[PDB]
Amino acid sequence: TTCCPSIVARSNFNVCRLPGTSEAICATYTGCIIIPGATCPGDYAN
Repeated sequence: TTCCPSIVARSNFNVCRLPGTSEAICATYTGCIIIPGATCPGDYAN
């Protein structure tokens, strides 16, 4: 599951994913994170 720190970061993550880029590369590029669970924390609410 991906969790993003702001709405900007989420929007940038979604563009990064359009060509098929790995989630892990899009995470370091945007500041979003990948967790094994389904419950994003409050500081990664977007």
